[PDB]
Amino acid sequence: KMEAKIDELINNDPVWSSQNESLISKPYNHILLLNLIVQINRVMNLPKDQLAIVSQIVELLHNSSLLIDDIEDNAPLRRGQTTSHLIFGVPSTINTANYMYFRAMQLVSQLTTKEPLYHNLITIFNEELINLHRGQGLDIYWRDFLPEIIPTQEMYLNMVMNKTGGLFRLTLRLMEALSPSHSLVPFINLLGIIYQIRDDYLNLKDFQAEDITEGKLSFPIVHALNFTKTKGQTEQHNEILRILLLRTSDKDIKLKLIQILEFDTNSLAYTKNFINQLVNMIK
Amino acid sequence: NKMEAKIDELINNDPVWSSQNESLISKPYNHILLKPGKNFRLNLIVQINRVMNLPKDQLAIVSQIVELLHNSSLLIDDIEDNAPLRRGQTTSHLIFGVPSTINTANYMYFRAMQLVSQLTTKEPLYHNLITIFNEELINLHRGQGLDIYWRDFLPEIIPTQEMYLNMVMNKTGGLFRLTLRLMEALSPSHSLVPFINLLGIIYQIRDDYLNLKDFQMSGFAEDITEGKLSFPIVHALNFTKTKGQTEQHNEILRILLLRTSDKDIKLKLIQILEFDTNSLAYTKNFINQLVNMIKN
Ligand SMILES: O=P(O)(O)C(O)(Cn1ccnc1)P(=O)(O)O
Ligand SMILES: O=P(O)(O)C(O)(Cn1ccnc1)P(=O)(O)O
Ligand SMILES: [Mg+2]
Ligand SMILES: [Mg+2]
Ligand SMILES: [Mg+2]
Ligand SMILES: [Mg+2]
Repeated sequence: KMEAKIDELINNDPVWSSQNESLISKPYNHILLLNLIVQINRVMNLPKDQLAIVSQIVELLHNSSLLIDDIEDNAPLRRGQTTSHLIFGVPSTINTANYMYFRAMQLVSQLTTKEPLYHNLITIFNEELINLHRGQGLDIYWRDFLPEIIPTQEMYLNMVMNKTGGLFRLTLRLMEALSPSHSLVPFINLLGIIYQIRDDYLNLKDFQAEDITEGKLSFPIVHALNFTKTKGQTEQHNEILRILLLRTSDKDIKLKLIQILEFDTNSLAYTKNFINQLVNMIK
Repeated sequence: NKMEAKIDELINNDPVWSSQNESLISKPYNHILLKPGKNFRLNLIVQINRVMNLPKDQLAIVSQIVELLHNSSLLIDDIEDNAPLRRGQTTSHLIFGVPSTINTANYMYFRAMQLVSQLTTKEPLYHNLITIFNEELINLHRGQGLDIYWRDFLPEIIPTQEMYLNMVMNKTGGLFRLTLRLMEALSPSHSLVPFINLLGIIYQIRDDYLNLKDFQMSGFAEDITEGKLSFPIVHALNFTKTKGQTEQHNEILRILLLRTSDKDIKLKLIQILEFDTNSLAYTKNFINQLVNMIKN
């Protein structure tokens, strides 16, 4: 009888239920608690149904990438709410995030069955996910190996072209390949750089600032470090490095670094200016 | 304008990635490569090839893909299981940190995916190979998802033997089937899926079993420390509940939830499976029976 039961088991597809699906989706639904795509669809005109799938794909990749990003950055909050890994644990959250990457991958074959186009859609998805990981890997490396390597502005920019530019290009490239109708890739790349630098800027600017606790080589920090190095302001250079290495939650210490950035290096205004220029390129 | 020029060149080009960059983020992965065991996984592919007859060329790429997926899944598994050691060596995440290890492992899943397109230039076939790849990685994550949920939310769910077996069909069967199905799909030459599923089940129950048996004889019985609903444990929990051994049932749950490294506590739990629930003999026997299904 044992053999009978085993025989039936190995000759069938693996058993997966609706209820199993729900257990596994808990970390993902918790982060659940588009107009950019619509707007762009005015140039691409994908039929509405197709656009729904592309959109579903983008939401999966995007949400899964944040679930893992929060474990990677040891983030306690996301949009004011407790992060999924603190509620469901790191194990379930990694696994669920990764599962949705592959679920997102499956939705791609439902965008088209035309064999030439399908290969292209998979190559786009694969290439940009590879880029998201390269950029994320460099961002993480710099932070965790600090002070081994202090990136320059140019190195930061290439990291961003991958870490943030990847999913922006993934959405845009899929729509341009599926479009019935110049590439807007350069534009979406620029959008990605502005979005990231503004993310870094705002994180400090609104502190009145988790990036400090995280110890990330943000755009303002990269400017401050290279400015102090260039001016041979040894003590200020080292004090910035010392605070980031503290992985501190102390607001008084966070404010202290913000002041080095405000008063010694003027990195905030410098970053403010940089963003305004990127934005002007478009205007 | 010099800035706008530089910005213009940046956004009108592919992103810049260097081999130095590539090396720097491959650290967690390169570390697990030192662990031995490759030859055997290769032997499996070779033996299977005697039936499939893939040219050596293609078989080589099938193997690179399987190795990348296997090592990447073990990097993540050790983070998930809080494992200190893998093949007598310190785990990548304890050395390079969880963030780099997760990112690197996931990066390697996408590099493996990329290799699939080196298996053929024919669009129909390519589409089936990518679907197999996609389906079985979805299966790997479904299985891991349950093993991990049962363990971390214990005692919310006490799996039965049947549930354990369905989770293993996904958790381990997934990569066994991935390898075989890519090969069957590539073969110029009945499906071996049922066989490879049995192989995976024997593989997993034996891994669960040896983990306790080696410690009871000499191993670390790290599955007790991890809290894993192993095959022996699932049997003991269901046996105790059925036989009315309330205290034993509860003590088994309590020891799993301590996440303990104390050797005597681990040995007390193993001797409970030995003498009180007889879960060890039951497992040895269950294994032997599955092995006879093949030998006979
Ligand atoms: O600062 P990060 O790069 O981690 C972030 O922008 C996420 N992210 C990840 C990749 N690109 C951006 P978030 O501030 O949302 O935590
Ligand atoms: O016990 P696990 O399932 O975690 C294991 O077998 C790995 N694994 C992961 C998925 N299937 C098997 P290992 O004992 O090598 O840690
Ligand atoms: Mg973050
Ligand atoms: Mg991050
Ligand atoms: Mg493990
Ligand atoms: Mg495991």
